[PDB]
Amino acid sequence: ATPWSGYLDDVSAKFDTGVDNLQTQVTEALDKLAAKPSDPALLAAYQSKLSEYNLYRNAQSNTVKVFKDIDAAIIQNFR
Amino acid sequence: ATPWSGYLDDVSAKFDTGVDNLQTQVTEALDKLAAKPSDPALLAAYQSKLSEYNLYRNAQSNTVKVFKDIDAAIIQNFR
Amino acid sequence: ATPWSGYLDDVSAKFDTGVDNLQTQVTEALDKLAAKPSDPALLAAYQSKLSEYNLYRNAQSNTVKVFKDIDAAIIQNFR
Amino acid sequence: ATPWSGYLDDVSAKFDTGVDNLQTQVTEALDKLAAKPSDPALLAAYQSKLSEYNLYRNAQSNTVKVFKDIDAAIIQNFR
Amino acid sequence: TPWSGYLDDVSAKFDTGVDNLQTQVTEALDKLAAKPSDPALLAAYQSKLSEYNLYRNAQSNTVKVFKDIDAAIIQNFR
Amino acid sequence: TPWSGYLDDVSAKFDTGVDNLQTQVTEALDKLAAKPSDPALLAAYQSKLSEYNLYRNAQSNTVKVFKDIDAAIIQNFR
Amino acid sequence: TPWSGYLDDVSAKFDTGVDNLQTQVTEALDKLAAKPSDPALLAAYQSKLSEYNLYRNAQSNTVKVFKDIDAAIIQNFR
Amino acid sequence: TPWSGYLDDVSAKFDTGVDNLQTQVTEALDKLAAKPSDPALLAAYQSKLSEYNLYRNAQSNTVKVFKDIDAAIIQNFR
Amino acid sequence: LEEKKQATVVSRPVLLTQENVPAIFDNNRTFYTKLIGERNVALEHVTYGTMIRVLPRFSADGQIEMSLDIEDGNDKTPQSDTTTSVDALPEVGRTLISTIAR
Amino acid sequence: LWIVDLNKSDLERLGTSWSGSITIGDKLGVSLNQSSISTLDGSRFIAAVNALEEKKQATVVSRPVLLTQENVPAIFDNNRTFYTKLIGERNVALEHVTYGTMIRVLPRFSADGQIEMSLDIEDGNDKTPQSDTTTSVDALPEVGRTLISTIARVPHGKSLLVGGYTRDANTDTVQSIPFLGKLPLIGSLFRYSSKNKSNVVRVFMIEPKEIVDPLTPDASESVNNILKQSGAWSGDDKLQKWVRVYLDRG
Amino acid sequence: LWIVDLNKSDLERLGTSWSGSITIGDKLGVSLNQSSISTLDGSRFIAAVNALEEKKQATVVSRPVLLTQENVPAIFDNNRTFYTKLIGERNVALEHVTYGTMIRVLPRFSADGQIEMSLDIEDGNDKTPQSDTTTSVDALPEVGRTLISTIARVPHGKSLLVGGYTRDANTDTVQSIPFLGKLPLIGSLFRYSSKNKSNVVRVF
Amino acid sequence: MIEPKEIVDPLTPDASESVNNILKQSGAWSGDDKLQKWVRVYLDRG
Amino acid sequence: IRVLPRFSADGQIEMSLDIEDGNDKTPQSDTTTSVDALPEVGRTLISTIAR
Repeated sequence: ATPWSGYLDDVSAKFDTGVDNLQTQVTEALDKLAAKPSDPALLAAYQSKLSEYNLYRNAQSNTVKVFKDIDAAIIQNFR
Repeated sequence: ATPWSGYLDDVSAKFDTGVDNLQTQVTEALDKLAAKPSDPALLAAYQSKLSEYNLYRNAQSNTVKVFKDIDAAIIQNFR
Repeated sequence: ATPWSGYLDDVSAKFDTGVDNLQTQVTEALDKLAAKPSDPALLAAYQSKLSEYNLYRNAQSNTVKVFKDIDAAIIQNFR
Repeated sequence: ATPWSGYLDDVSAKFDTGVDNLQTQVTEALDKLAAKPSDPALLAAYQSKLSEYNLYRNAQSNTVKVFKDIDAAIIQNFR
Repeated sequence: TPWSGYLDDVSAKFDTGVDNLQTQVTEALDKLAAKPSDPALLAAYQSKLSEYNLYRNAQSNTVKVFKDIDAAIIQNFR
Repeated sequence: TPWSGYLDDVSAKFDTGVDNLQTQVTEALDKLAAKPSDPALLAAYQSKLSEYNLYRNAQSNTVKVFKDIDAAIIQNFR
Repeated sequence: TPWSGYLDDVSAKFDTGVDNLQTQVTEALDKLAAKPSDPALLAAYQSKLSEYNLYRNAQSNTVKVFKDIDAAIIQNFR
Repeated sequence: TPWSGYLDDVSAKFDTGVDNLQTQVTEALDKLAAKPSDPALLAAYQSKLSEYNLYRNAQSNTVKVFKDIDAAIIQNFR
Repeated sequence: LEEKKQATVVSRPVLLTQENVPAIFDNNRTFYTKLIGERNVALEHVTYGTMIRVLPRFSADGQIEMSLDIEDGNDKTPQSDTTTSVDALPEVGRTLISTIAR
Repeated sequence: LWIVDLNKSDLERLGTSWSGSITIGDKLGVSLNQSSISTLDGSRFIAAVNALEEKKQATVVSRPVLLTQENVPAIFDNNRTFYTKLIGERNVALEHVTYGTMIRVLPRFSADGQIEMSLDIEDGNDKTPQSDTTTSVDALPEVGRTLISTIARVPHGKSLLVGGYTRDANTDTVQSIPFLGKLPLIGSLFRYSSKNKSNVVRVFMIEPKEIVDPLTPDASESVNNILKQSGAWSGDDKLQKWVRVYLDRG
Repeated sequence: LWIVDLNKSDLERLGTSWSGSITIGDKLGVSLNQSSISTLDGSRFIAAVNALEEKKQATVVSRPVLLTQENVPAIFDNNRTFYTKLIGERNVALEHVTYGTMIRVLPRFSADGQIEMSLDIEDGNDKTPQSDTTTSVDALPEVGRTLISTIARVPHGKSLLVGGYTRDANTDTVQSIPFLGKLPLIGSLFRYSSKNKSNVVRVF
Repeated sequence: MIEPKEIVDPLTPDASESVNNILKQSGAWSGDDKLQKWVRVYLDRG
Repeated sequence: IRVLPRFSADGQIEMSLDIEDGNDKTPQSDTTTSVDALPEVGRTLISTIAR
């Protein structure tokens, strides 16, 4: 069957599909800067990409926990 | 469509489109001067070009860092 | 049609309607500074504007969180 | 005339008559601050007022809950 | 007449402690601005601005600590 | 409306304190450019450029210090 | 009625230490200006200017070191 | 004697450790202010003031580490 | 220095309802004024707004009885930064009324 | 439903302000209308001159239409944004404004041949523009934010005024130097004057009708005219006809 | 279902603005509309001139199709995007806009051969978050974001207009110097003027 | 001050008339357009 | 001042009274003119019955 995916999965995936290609841009810019570590253009590019990536992963992981804490709070009242 | 670009990308690129041609003018002057190192009219040109390029790259990187901190401080409060 | 706003929305809006014009002043400053980065008259102004923007955003977020936790603590005692 | 009020209401209301004006001070302090969110004399004041407000609300709710549990535990013995 | 809490008392002790520093820093800054390079104005201003920075730090940290000592007791009523 | 913050009101002090230096510097340079070998002009320009340098340093250092005083207080709300 | 901190005291110690140097320098320059070509005047001014420069430096570096200590103690309250 | 806690004992061990630094550092200043341009004086003051700096920082950091041990134990009585 | 000042403002809201049916009317608007000097870059603004709640009744005497709640004014503004806007946009109070009349 | 907004305004500012300073003997300083210390070379005055006049007129009309059945509640809602573009037009800064409207209604048919309706109307410009220069205000007209809820009944095919607002204001101000403001030949040099006038009208009118007969000409038959007249028409492509045939008609 | 949008625009700007400063032997300084003097002796005034005219028109037509069985509810949903290159083509990212449309329906057959349907329709261009190039708006026409929910019944093969909107507006402004703007031969040097006219129609 | 009135009769002229007059007098009018008429007919004619 | 009056049959008046008065304790007096110009008065509280 198609792989089962829940509501937290949905919320998480919205970020991955929201950032079209960042996930690979940050790999290419690394292979470049590594090929020529002393060019300021390559440095100035990589600084930006790595910042954007760091912020994306933080906002994702915090939002998933905020939702998990609501669901866990409601389920406690079924008793 | 165009490679995905975030807010920081769109800030960094503003400088590049601000200094329309400096990136070329620096290499141009550098080659002209390397052709005849002992010419004062060339030296007096390249001093100015290189000073401009230094100030530009520096102020760019500082501004991108400040806009990373402003975001991280907000994201932390979601949780 | 028009947004429902809660209470936290009112708190955030007090800041947004407090700094009447800063939101755009910052952008104009950046545009001209990026046009001519080597002018200390532009630089001296942009430094101030950017700092004011940083403080504004930071205070706004910290405030909202405090009200969130007061409400959460009151709600918990209903059970 | 005046609406009916129980013992728990008399307890809740004691705190409100105790803090004569805090409810207003906390609002006006915020509007002063938000008009100029970068003055340390306004910030140091607001920090104090907001802390006082927090402790006030949080003590009020816990006291009301303890008196509820005392009464529910007496009524449980009528049967 | 207005209501002032315990934290307001703690904070106010600093304000009434540093009697005049709030005015001293303002006038020293205007006197400097009138002649931005005079060794005596620079030497005065460096002192007053430093004393101001330390005053505002000590005040805000103290009020924070007391807030946490209170919240830790209120939590146990529950 | 010309909305200005606290840091803005600080910075503006120096701009109004150095009444005319901004124009004076430009003019001194404008004339000196026409006759670089006049010492009566070189001596003028050395002083004006010194004044300018010191003014821009003092201004940006003071603004930086007040930013840290504010950020430190804001941090303690939590 | 003045108000003085601890950094104020430290700073003022140097001022009350060097009894008159601030007037001495100004008068030595005053007379030198009238006759820039005199060796005895030049030799006197060369000394006073140096004493003054070292005085102002040692003052500002000490005041900074103390500020840096206090700022590190207050940090540990929180 | 007044009541003194365990953190007070720990704090005081330092003060009683450095028997005389507390005043040596002041006398050194009083002397150096008399002739700020004596290298024999400067070489001494640099040392005394460095020692004072390290002393105060070690003191505060130690106190804080013991505060956080005690707080962590007290938390679990509940 | 000698100065004189005069100002005058009139507002007239109108609302349609039926007997015994409660009704609400609510509006606010922003006004802008260009501010000379500063290369004429400057602009100022203010917000006025009004709200009305009403409940009409018909007497046998042919008189009409109204239960009324009115709130009106300019928003309080600690922000005022210039002369000419305070010279060009009137202040008006912040006012609340609740009553019955016939 | 018809919504109409009309606006007129006239502004004038004219005159001068004076201030300055003098030093005498280097021993007495004198200054005139200065809130600040002075550099004592003296003999320094300023006359700030302002002179401007302006007139403005604006008008906006909007009319939504909604079809419903008897006793069935219905809702209509529509946002729209408008842009303006400024000299230096290559540079990326459009000013913009957003207007939006919504209507919720419940119709009832009376035996008398009258339509009775329960109404909400919510309409206006959004509260939070970010205009920095006047260009946006002179280009794009502000309108209030307005909310109405009520019940009304109107004879068939007639029309009715549900709500409206009018505002009128005037302002005058004059300043002068107490002795010089009255000099016979130059007194006008020492005066400042300003005047403002404003008038605003806003109204809401409702006009219901019973719908018995469908549209004539057919929708498609009109669309085919519009498309051709506009030249948007492209049904000529031998390639698209192959499938358009299935959609365009049976 | 037929969706049709039409839009016309006329714009003009024309005239001048003035300011400057004067000095008299460092005796007196005067500024005209300026808050600081140039230290100039009645020299370097500044005049700013504007002269521009524009006209624009846009037409958009859209038509969805959906097959359903009697008494069975159905949904149709489409989302699509369009791009524009720009001049100064050395390096100018593609501007783009996204249109989207959704329809829910439930058809009922009358005894008289009429068809009755419960409808919910939602169509529009998505809002641009904050700012866009002046050229994009030229190439890609703005349309609203509209939502309708109603019941209608129609004779067989005929058609009905379920909802629509129209907006019409005009504006004019003139600025001038109180006495010079009234001179017979040169007032036009001391007047500035602007006009704006708009007309929009939308129907379903 | 407050001033109520009973309403028994509709508007006269009709809204469609007064609005049209305002439109034409302000030059805002657009019904002259050869193209929009194809649609506006449905709204104004029905 | 807070009061509650009772009429006596003799025509006397009896009042339950609470009074407090004074300066608020914010000592601005850092400079000689302050104390010279502004009188200190004590902070005082009374509560009693009198007829």
